[PDB]
Amino acid sequence: EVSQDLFNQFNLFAQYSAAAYCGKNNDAPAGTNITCTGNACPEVEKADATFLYSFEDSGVGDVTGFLALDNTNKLIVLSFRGSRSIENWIGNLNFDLKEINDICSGCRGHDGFTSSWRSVADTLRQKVEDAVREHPDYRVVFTGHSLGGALATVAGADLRGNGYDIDVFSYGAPRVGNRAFAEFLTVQTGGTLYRITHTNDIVPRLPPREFGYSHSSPEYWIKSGTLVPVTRNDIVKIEGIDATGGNNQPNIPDIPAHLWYFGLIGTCL
Repeated sequence: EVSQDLFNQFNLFAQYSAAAYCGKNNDAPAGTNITCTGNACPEVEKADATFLYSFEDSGVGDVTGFLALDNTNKLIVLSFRGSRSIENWIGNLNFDLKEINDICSGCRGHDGFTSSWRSVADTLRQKVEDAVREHPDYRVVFTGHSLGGALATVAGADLRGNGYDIDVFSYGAPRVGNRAFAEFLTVQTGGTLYRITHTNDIVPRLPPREFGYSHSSPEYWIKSGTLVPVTRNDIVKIEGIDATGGNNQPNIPDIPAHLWYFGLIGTCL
């Protein structure tokens, strides 16, 4: 119930996200070819994708990932890694709803993710912006899996409106704030958020609704299973803030489900 091109972007940004976990990708010098062990990102490799800036342990609660240049596809890709360190895992646990009026009046977000981002904003924005300047025809995309998708979503909400569009693609990403931010995230202009979920994966269900959190709309729910290659028919676009017809359901949740977004993700060494 999605087109072939959309599907193909979903898989491309999923492989970009997967590539934020391979250790070598977080301390590579600028200009080098992004590569991944275990066939974690063939399209990424296929595109001739170089690093603009590779980073490890940035700001607060460990910001890890990279900023890449993709000439084949005309992209300036900023990718955040999900949870891997003690700090990362612990940053998840700072779940109080902080006010973030600077992004949107009345909206509130996870204290640890609102924080990490804030910790690295200025530098990463700078760098996003010098590439933007140098290649004005390239499409800016922010992405990430798990915590890395929450980093992506917040940074997108923050940096839009600075003169170029920012698309965001998050995979199995946690809820990031309250109903007012979820609302902001659904209608914001200057980029589209594509929030992809996998079957009953547990992570997009946390923190729970009992905690005051909500999800932006819409949701791209992949329904095929763990280790089963996905197809364009496998994805259904579920409409509505806090819909219950996708991953936000009252059933038993699943962990492995998180590691399979079109291919293995979160497993790169």
